[PDB]
Amino acid sequence: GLDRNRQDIGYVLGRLFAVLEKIQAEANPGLNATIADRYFGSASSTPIAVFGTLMRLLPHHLNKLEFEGRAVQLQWEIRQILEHCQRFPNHLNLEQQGLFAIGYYHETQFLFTKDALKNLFNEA
Amino acid sequence: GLDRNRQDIGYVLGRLFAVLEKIQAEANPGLNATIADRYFGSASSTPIAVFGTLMRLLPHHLNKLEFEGRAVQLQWEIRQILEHCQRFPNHLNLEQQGLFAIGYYHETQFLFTKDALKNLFNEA
Amino acid sequence: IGYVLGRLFAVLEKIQAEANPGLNATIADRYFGSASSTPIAVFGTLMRLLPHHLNKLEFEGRAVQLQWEIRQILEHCQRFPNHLNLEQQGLFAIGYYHETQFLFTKDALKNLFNEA
Amino acid sequence: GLDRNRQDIGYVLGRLFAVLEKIQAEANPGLNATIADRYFGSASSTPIAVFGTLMRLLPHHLNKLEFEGRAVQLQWEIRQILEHCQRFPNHLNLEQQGLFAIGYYHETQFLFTKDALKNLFNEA
Amino acid sequence: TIEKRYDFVFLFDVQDGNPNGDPDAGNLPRIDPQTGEGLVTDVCLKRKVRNFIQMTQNDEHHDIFIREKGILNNLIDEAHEQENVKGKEKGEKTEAARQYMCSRYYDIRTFGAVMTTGKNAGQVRGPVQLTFSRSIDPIMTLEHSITRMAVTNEKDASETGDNRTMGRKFTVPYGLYRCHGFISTHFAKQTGFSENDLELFWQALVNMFDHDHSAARGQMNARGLYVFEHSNNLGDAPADSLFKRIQVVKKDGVEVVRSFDDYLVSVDDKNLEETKLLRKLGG
Amino acid sequence: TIEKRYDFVFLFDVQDGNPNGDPDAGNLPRIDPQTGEGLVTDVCLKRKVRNFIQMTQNDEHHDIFIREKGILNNLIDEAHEQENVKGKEKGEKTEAARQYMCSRYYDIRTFGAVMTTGKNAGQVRGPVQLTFSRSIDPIMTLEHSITRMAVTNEKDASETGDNRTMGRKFTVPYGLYRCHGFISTHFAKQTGFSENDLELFWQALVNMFDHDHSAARGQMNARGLYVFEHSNNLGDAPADSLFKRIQVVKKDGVEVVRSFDDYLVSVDDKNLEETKLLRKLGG
DNA sequence: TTATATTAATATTATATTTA
RNA sequence: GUUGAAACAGGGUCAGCUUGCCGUAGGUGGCAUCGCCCUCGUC
Repeated sequence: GLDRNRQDIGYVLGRLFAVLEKIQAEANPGLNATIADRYFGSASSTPIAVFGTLMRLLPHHLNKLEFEGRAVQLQWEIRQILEHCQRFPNHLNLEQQGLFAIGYYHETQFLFTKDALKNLFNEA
Repeated sequence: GLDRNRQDIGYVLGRLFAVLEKIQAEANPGLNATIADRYFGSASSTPIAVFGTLMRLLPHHLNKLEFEGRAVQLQWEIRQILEHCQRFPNHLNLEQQGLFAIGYYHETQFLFTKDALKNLFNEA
Repeated sequence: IGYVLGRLFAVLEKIQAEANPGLNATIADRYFGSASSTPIAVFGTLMRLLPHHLNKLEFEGRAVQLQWEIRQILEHCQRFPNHLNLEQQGLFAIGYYHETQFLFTKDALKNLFNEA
Repeated sequence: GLDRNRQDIGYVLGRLFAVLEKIQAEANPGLNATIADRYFGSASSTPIAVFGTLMRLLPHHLNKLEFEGRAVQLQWEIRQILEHCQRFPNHLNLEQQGLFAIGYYHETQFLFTKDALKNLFNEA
Repeated sequence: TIEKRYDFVFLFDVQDGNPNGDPDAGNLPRIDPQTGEGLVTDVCLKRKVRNFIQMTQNDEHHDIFIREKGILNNLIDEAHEQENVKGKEKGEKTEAARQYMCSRYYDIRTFGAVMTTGKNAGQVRGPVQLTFSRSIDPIMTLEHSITRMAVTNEKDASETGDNRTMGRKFTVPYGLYRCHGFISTHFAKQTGFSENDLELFWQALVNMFDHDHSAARGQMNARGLYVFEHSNNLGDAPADSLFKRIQVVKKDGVEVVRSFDDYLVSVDDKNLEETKLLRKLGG
Repeated sequence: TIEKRYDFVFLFDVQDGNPNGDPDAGNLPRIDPQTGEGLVTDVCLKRKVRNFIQMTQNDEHHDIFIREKGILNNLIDEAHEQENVKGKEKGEKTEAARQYMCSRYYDIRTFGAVMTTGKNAGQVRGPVQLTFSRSIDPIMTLEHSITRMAVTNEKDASETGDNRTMGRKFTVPYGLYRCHGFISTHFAKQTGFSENDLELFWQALVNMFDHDHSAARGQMNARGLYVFEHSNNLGDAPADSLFKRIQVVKKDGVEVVRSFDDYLVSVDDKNLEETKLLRKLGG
């Protein structure tokens, strides 16, 4: 249940936010306010607002990732997502509004399915 | 009485809304207007309208969940539902109109059956 | 698929009549002619009225009980049918009366809820 | 998923930063704080701040590149990027804010796609 | 009376509103459930044509068999207080009453009327028979929950001062309903339904929605009235082999419609001219 | 009563705010699902008119079916305490009560009223019939999460070190809703809705947003009120062919709209001059 | 005619592509 | 081959004729993202 080549900017941004929070929640798993808890509200609606800051904020999570290769694992799928994101849309369309939540939970599943990211990375 | 792999977008959105309100009603059980009481009318008919906002609104409920692992429990089945939701449909079809209420109450049963979610999560 | 929707209509109208004691247009008087014979036309919209009726139940525990039994009713339902055969609109009526005299039983819903 | 001729100053700077960190991470792959980890926060927002220093810092990475022709490979695409950068903007526009992260990960993909840079260089 | 038989396709749309609420279904628009396509009863359009004729004609020979305080047996008993009080011999008293109710009431002359009820006025079939109007595409009935800052009887008034009765406003965000209709000549002979009454009906079909507006209808229009006038009193061609000439489809790339500009109404008047006219009265 | 059938395009925008809170089934600006175009119920604008008339007239013959303390059957059973106490013979008693609360309530004269509730007082068809205002371009509802420095209930979740109740302020960053409305002279005969009542209605549509301001709805304005005054009681031309005159589009290159300067409201009164008056009251 | 009070609620996943 | 036989439900008859689901109704009223945090320590 993840269309890795969907190209729906809402869906690719949802996927991107899912991996962003996956990294944040693997950077420090004990986290009061993940970017879902603090950024999702606009990441789903105003991707330009956060997703700029979400990637100020991303390399530092990739650093904080304990398993230094896991950082490559997750950064690679950030790039895989962002190939489909020619631009962070100013305001997510309403279709795209919902598809962002779709993407968050699709890509979150893809990340929490056991071998998926580590596998799918190894076919690149 | 829950077809977890139904793929009927109305039914998966009903399931999704059921778990969304389950989280809201476990976030703060003392709640005047759950998302059933404020969002269901269109979630059943115009899923793009709310279900975007329902998931602005979701990570904050997952935070407010007292049992931090229960948040993972419910978020996991949100993802399980959303694998079956390739998109929040603009307007739910009439078949899907009814299947949304079906999904709400099927998944609400599945959540209020004692061990079901905690079990079914542990087979993932 | 007709009897369980009759039960669903019975609980829905009980919840409404439990929410609004004095109603001029119960969802019977307003939605029955098409919930009996054409469940997708209606039960997709009865059950948007439903969360509001449950909200308005003065005993929120009673709202939980009635929502529990409508979950049970609707667990037997996999989809509201487009049209109810003449066989099942009789079931709907029978299902309606069965469930509505189950609800108006002494402690039936409180009991059945408490054995879950 | 890389618009090599995008001309969006945010996107070209993101591409430029992606190749800058590619060089840094090929200069010494064992690197505690790549320029993503130390410069990205402002490179995405205040390109004049770093991108001056990023290119004090660039010829030295090109020197430290073990494969002396790989240095030409990466410097060539730095120039390819910088044709599209008439100036490092003082503050990246918000659209451009996000497009910088887009560029970082688009060009990072383009660099970590196997033959792309070595190929695309050979058509110049 | 008319000497041609007509089969008309009356495409009318609703933009944001309840074209015909199903009393069986709250008030949400009538819908062909197993296809989701909307429905607008024939009686609904006959009603709005009645409202149009009651609006415009305002004269005897075009009454409407009428609005709320319209005890129909009163009008029927008016028929039996006529030239046929006694002189028409109860057997054909009802037939003379039919001829009257047809003369006076354009409703009865045009559509039929079950007037066998009071001082029995017979049973008029009605030359004009609109069918049900099945929308071309599934109407996506929106069911706009609305609010009222006021309540009704001080029994539903709030236990605090805050009275409100939110209620529900079902709207079709767009539906191009397609009503097939039949001006049958054989019953025009029965009712005296004339080409004047028929032109009244065509005006009524085109203009029946410009005038019957509600908070419920929102905005309904008459997107086309393609009338197939046969040469004969009989049908030159089968009625549905004609109605298939008015093929209304959602246009090339619309997921689902939101305006008449989302429907292509292709009219195929290529070969119907065998002996027969197609007049595009409304579209 | 009025004698000319007005059909008006009432364009109104919301500069940053919740135009019509929203479906109540949800509370993010009432949208058309497919298009994402915002909706504003006809009853929302009717309420803006009602509030404008209620603040402005403050007069008998212009009451409203008022706010919170608005038990409508109180105001209806008040109608059964006039010249029609009971001497109006229940059949026409409801009609006399209906005429009384038409005369008394500018609301009811202008917009209808389901008064068949208390001591049943007829139903009014409401000459003025606004439709669902649907925004020209998809409203890009911003859904601004706001906070409160104060929890509402002394609930279990009014915790120790801070009482906050985040809450959400849905807002349309901009949306130029379009409200086709129809003023039917035939139904203004049934209420006494007068040319002065109608001038009040236009004054209301123009000025009613400058007064019904709120935190929720932000700034919201009457960007245009292009009325088409038909020469006669009937329709001088089909309503939609007139509303196509007021064609509202985004400007040349604005991908998204931020203000009325992002909307070409092209208006062509070229051939309506036949017998329509395009009275551009609001803009 | 009747009836009219809260079920369920504790963590998924997690180790490096590209580099003439 | 002496013992209940033979045997019609027939023939046929539009359920019609027709009837607005309605009139109409604010989602509202309103709510701080906050309080604050050396990019450092140094070559």
